Amino acid sequence: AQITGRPEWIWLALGTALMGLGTLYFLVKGMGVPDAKKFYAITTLVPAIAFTMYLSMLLGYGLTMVP
Repeated sequence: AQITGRPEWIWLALGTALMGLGTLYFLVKGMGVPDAKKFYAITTLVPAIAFTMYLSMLLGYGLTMVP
């Protein structure tokens, strides 16, 4: 879809925002108010990694990050 059928950049931005808030929320849960500490950390950094990847992606193209 070189004709840009949809703003995947915006969709990515939204997805990154969601993932970000998700990571923060997960960290809050981890803070306090199943297998290993490492596993739990990764599980709590699931949204953190997702956000990082999405941020790197949007940055790669330079659409939302570089309007």
